[PDB]
Amino acid sequence: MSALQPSRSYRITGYSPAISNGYRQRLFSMGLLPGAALRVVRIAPLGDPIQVETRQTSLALRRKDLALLTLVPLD
Repeated sequence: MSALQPSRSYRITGYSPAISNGYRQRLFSMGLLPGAALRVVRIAPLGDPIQVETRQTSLALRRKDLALLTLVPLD
């Protein structure tokens, strides 16, 4: 698969102010840094995962992990 019905792409402008307890290091370990971007695949209406595309591979995470990041959409 090469993404799945991309509606919008959201960039990671940085980390949230709620980031605590060295979570930046966890995020860095996971490959979450400012400057990157996620192309929407879909989120489940139940609550959340986050299926996205990065370049050649899909990525998924949770709302709580997302809460450590601040995203900025293309538009």
